[PDB]
Amino acid sequence: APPLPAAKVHRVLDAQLGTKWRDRFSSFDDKPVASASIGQVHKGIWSDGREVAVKIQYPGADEALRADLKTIQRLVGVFKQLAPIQGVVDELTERTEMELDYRLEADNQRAFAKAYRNDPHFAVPAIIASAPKVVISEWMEGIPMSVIIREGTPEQRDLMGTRLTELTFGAPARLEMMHGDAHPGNFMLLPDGRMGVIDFGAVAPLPGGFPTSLGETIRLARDKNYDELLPTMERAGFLQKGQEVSIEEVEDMLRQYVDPIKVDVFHYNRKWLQKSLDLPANLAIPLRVIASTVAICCQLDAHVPVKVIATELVPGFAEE
Repeated sequence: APPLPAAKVHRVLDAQLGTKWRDRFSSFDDKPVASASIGQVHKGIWSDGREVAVKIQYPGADEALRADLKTIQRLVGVFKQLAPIQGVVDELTERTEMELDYRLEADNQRAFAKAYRNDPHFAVPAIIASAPKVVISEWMEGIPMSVIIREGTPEQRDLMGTRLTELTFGAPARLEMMHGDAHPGNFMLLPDGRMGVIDFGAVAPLPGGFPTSLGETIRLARDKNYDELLPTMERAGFLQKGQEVSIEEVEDMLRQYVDPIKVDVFHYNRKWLQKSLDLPANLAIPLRVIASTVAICCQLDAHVPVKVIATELVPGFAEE
């Protein structure tokens, strides 16, 4: 059965937070608001009156999944033999092992919470208590990004896209991290106009922030300055030296990043959307997160001033 019994919930809270956990609450609702992913979320009222979310993991989930990962690795071994993409295996081992210890995502969320405290554009729920199998955070509600994808005014969609773009370009500058690969479930629209970010399970660390070579590359690509574009690309890791590349192939490569900054306000959309081999990680991560944000923006059909935000936040993009 999907919902875990109250006794087991109390057992988890006892094992993780102690037998006196109830003293930290003004109230605690023993029936789960959500209950799917090897565990469930409860709503409660903390001692100071703040509404709180309490994520609690199923007791047997840990070892079960730990065995299952080894299992899937082999089975695909057999598959590798049978028909020569296992990156999927790496990828979901990586995403799954995050859930074995909530403290990881909790720490990422802490980082973003301090970095974006009292920010006029972003809202991050504060981590109140953290344990391997239990994590308590501030309850935060607003219009989910999925809802805004399906319905809602163009103004709202443009706002969400703008917020996500600002998050993508601005995160590595504020703290040496990126929010990572996201889906619209991670975001919501608060009444005051801020974007709420409530999932940090795929946060990517990025020491030093964006390499200036990115902004340089996109800028020079827009300016058609090939003679200075190519060396900056070879320096960025975009290209290898001694590589026969056609100029189109370059354009083909960079249009995904250059087209939105050709104009003052670019209209992200699905239709436009339709159209790493020894890379350095400090280049590979930005491209992937940016791709994520672009996909979401196209889902939002958002009109985003990417040129201004880049110019302000992306190193090396501003005119020299």
